Amino acid sequence: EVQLVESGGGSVQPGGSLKLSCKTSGFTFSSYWMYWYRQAPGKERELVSGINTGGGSTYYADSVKGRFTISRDNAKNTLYLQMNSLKPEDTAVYYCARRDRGGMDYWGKGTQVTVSSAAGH
Ligand code: NA
Repeated sequence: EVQLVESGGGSVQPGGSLKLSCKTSGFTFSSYWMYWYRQAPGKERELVSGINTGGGSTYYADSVKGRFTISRDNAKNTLYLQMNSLKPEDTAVYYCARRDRGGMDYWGKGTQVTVSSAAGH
């Protein structure tokens, strides 16, 4: 079965950094564009970033430009999101997704990121 599994979430200080991983199995990852989405409190789901097969970013949301970097490792079949200069409003469940025209969408279960002044340093 197709598997997408996010990890790397947790609590982090405002201004801090986190790197999320989306480890995949059960399909030819290197053939697909891949995406990060997020679901924040009281808001609609938001597309964060997309990446093409060869590992070039296709898109960043205005809200994350200059702070986040999408990347992939086709040898490990893993997608990443490096997040920097985190803000309270980046608190959300983050999801990786495989989506393509006339194909079936697949989503991970998501990972919680919490940007909090009470986070460990
Ligand atoms: Na896709």
